[PDB]
Parts: sequence; C-alpha cells; structure tokens
Amino acid sequence: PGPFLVIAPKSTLNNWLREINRWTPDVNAFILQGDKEERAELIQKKLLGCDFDVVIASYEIIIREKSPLKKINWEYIIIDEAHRIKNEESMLSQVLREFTSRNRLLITGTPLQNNLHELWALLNFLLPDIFSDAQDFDDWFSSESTEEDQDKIVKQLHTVLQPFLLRRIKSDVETSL
DNA sequence: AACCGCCAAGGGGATTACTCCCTAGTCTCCAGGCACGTGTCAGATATATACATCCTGAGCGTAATCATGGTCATAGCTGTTTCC
Repeated sequence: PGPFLVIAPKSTLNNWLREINRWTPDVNAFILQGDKEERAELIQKKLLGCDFDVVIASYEIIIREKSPLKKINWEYIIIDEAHRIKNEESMLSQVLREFTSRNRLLITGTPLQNNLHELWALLNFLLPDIFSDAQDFDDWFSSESTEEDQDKIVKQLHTVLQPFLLRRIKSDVETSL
C-alpha cells in the first residue's frame, strides 16, 4: 500500500472517493480540493506526512500542485477520461511527463477521437522510452493507407495493440440487458 | 469578473509565377506665364460732430443705528386679619 495518484474531472471527484469508500475502505484517499491556503494544510500535514495511499485531484490542481507532487514518487498515475492529453501541447501533458511512477495507467471512456496522430499522443506517454518518436510512428503506418486505401496494413496496427490494449463494449456483455 | 487553458476552423497574410502597359527618357515645338511698363483707385490722411460712456457725486432711498416711550415685573410698604 503506497503512494497513488488519480485524476478526475471536477464534476467527478466525488464519485471516485465515494466508490473507494463503498468497496475498499482500507485505502487512504483525499479529494485534494480547496483554496490556496486550504490546499496547503493538505500539503504539509498529510501529503508531506506520507499519510495516504491515493490522492484524488482535478485537471488543474495537479498543475497548481506540480512542485509539491514531484518530490513524491508514485506507483501509477491513474488518468480517468484522458481527453486533455490528446494535445501534446496541452499543458497537462508536460506536467505528467515529469513525474516518476513505476506504472502509468491511462483510462478513458471513449477511444481516440479523430486521428492517428492523436492515437500515439495517448500512446507516446504510455511507454515513452520505447517510442521517443513522433512522426516516426506516423509515417510508419501512413494513416490507414491514406493513399492506397489497402486497409490491410491496419491489421498491423490492430495486431500490436490487441495484446497491448483492451476494448469491451456494453452491447456484448450487457450488464443492463 | 479577470486569468488562464482549452478547443477547433476559417481567414487572410504570406509566397511564387507571370504579364503588361504605363511611366520613364527623349525630342520636337510654342504660347503661357513671367518679367516689364503705367495709371488709377481705395486705403490713407486729416477734421468735425455725434455719441457712448465713465466718473463722481447731484441727489435719493434705504437701512442701520440711536433715541425714546411704554409696559410689565418685581419689590417695598402698609393695612388687614387672626391669634395669643
């Protein structure tokens, strides 16, 4: 049981704290909310005191709290609704390539929205030392064969990501019928 | 209610190529506009009167002030009454 970092949109920080209490009450988590002073007593007392397991913050708070969070090495950076990361220049991306966690569990509700460029934008922060490349990934696959429309080289895209990534749909396993 | 991040997409600023026709240089030409004489008029000049206007009281009005009277308040005196 160690240091954990999870991120939720402002509207959703209640739910994750609510569900963690309902299901596994043994984990120390905070909703890191409040004012500049009201975030401080969280910083020095509990966050600096290493008196927690997970920390629930918002999109901007981590940017507001980048410096007091670097000094704590993490286990995962749990990223719900990972849509702000679609842009590499979205400032949240440059604040997350700076933290040092052993694993980096990105989470989403919907997959990539528009482009292959976007796909490895999610993918490049997953295993950065492996790719370390931006346009190399792109012209390697050449955008679903945008010129020849072979639509068979897409199988190579699928074959790497199938044992590297997991999709399930509601229609298959209803759970709601 | 500013700040700051964020988000996508037209929008027009940039760049490249080209074409061309208008302005430049020359050159031929001439009358317009600038120097060059000249008279006449409208500003300058020189008084005289009409008039405005300021100045300082001629006087007049107005208020401020002192005078003056009346009136009321209070004090003093005495007459009345009651009590020993």
